[PDB]
Amino acid sequence: NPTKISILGRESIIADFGLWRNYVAKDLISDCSSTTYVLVTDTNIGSIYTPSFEEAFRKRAAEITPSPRLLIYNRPPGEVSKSRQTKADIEDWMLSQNPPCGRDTVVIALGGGVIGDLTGFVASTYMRGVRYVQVPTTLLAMVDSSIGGKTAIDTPLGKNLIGAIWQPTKIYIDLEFLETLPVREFINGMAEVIKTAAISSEEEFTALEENAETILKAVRREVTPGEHRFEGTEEILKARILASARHKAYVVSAGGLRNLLNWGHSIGHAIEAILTPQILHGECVAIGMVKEAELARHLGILKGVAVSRIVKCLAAYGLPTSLKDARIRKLTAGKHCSVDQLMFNMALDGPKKKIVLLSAIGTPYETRASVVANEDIRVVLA
Amino acid sequence: PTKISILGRESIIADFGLWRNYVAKDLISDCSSTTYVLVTDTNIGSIYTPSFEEAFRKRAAEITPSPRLLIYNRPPGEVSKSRQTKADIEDWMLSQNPPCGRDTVVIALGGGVIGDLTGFVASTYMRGVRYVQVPTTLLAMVDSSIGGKTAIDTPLGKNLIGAIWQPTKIYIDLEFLETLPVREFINGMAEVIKTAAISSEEEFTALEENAETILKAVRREVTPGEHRFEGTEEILKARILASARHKAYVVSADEREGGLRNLLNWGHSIGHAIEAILTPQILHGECVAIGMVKEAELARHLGILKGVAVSRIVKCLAAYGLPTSLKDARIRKLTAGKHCSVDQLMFNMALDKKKIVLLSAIGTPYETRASVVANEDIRVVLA
Ligand SMILES: [Cl-]
Ligand SMILES: [Zn+2]
Ligand SMILES: [Zn+2]
Repeated sequence: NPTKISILGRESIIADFGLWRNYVAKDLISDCSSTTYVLVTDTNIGSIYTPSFEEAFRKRAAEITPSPRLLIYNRPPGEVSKSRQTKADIEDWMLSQNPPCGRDTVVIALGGGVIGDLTGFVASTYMRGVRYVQVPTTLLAMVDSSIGGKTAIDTPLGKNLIGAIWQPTKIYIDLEFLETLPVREFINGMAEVIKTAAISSEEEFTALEENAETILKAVRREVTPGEHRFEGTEEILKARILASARHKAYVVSAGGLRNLLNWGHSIGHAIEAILTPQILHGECVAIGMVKEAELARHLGILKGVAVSRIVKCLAAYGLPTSLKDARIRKLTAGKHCSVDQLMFNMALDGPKKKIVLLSAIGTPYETRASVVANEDIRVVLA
Repeated sequence: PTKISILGRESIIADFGLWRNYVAKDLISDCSSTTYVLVTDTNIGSIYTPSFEEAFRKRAAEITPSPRLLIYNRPPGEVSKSRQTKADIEDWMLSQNPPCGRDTVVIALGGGVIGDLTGFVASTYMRGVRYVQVPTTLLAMVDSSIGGKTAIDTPLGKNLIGAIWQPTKIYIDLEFLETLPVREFINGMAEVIKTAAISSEEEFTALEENAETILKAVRREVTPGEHRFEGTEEILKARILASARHKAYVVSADEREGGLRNLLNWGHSIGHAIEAILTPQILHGECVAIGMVKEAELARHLGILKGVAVSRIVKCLAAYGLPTSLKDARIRKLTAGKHCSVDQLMFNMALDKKKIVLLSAIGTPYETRASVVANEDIRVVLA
């Protein structure tokens, strides 16, 4: 039942409900032998999950002589802790324990994008490289963030500017984290999930359209204490989620496909650079996919009915589909993205623009990002 | 130009005058880019940077769009080898207009300090950018620049944060030696001799022979315009590239064969223990010289190495101006006495039984890996 997915050779992705409680601690010891296991997380995420883990650790760690140790570090929440100085606070922290954390260390990244990127990057340079595993707590991190080996930190001049490609030895996808993942954060992650489906399998996109109501009903429902948020749809949820992560993994193992993973992001990033941090990545990318789908329709590449499904499906999962979206409006206080600013932020990444184009749901136009004229792009921005 | 392959491809280019007539041009043709970032310390840069800027536009003007050259001069000393300096160089590259992209090609002009810092900056700049090695010191020509090891120092220790990032190119301009402070040269010869003594009794003999000559050149005062090493250019070239060539071969010998890479620590087991105590008054090569001597005595002590061999190690090291005992007057003075107790030494080593690289004969290692040796036996050579 512990669904395993491979990436770049061996299977590092292990997805199932309850891994954090009954499988992680044990697996680390048996597959990631070491004397030191360093866990990184933010105070909030750690005050909730770290406790049950410390216990699951000694349990399975005591059957060994000498017994390995567990050192824990709680960084402040927010994308604040994703900086040159926190990376340093951690490094110096590990280097200070007695005995100092050596090269056998195994770093645990318990958290979302912020925790994953920072933690992943720390291990990549700690004594020129040490093993580490990923335990994404957020949906977005589960299907996109954790997978790929991309790690980095942010600077006053921009996001993810300093970092390295360091693959995680393991990627534990505990779908039980979703049971308590703030609603908004869930809807947020579903943007990439839908993104993946729409660029690879019209049948998977269809299953998303079908399960939308159900999944979203569970996500929003008032869960009675002692009951599992996703009772009855465990398999549905599992399927729809792992399907996205599985595709991400397949692209990583393979610049054609990878480029297709930026569908909606061309315009999405332009939107996000303006609306962040009030509006989240997934939310922007949702609007981004919509616009980029309209462009394909504009070039006569994509058919309208397809554009409708993208929009309907995205909305069915609580995602916004236009900058006119009220929620957005209220959250940004009237922050307005102009066609000029949008076009400016897109070229911030020349005379043309490389936009991922779809000819049909689940079927890309080219096996790469297409080249589209600016004037044609300035038509789908408003 | 002579060329040595390291890890499949061949990135080591060694010859006299590369910095002036070959580097700038080669970068453009083999490392196509719009941005070329040069890193060095003020001193090294005030001397060689100038002639390069010129060599650059020259060969850069023949390409359109002609690539740019951004220069960064970090303060000398192993001081600039820190988290902070790495950050600055990064923000400085992120603050250029246009900012330095992923096509950037970083130039590391300097020695160990410049090489390690620069190499490590490129490894992480936007998750990785290309770079080249222009080792200014002998130590950095035959050992530092080759291997892909990059890092910085922290208040808790040396090279603790870093990454393995291979340089796209390694330009060995043997003309840098013409002006490399004497002490620094003798210093680098420690690794050169180290390499020979652990791989080719034949090569080790050449070092012994050219010893006087080479050392005579290094010390002679060169009349303006003349080449410090006139008449021995080929001799010098052979002896030096021979070491770098071996370093390259060890780097290339892939797989879990950390046996050969282990032999590259001959003299360093005890050498590092000495250095942790005498630095920064005494240099790495100097300590490793005493270290090889000690580690050679140990092999003799275990009956592994023959005396005549040990004597040669000592004679050869000395023939090249290197110290052979902590009693060596020059050491003694620079460290103002400062004693290295057999205790601190065994502690500094533990700080890393004990595994030492043992030789059974000059140019012939005992095991194809570092051997395991009892502490009491190691302490008897530190007495
Ligand atoms: Cl860093
Ligand atoms: Zn994304
Ligand atoms: Zn050395």
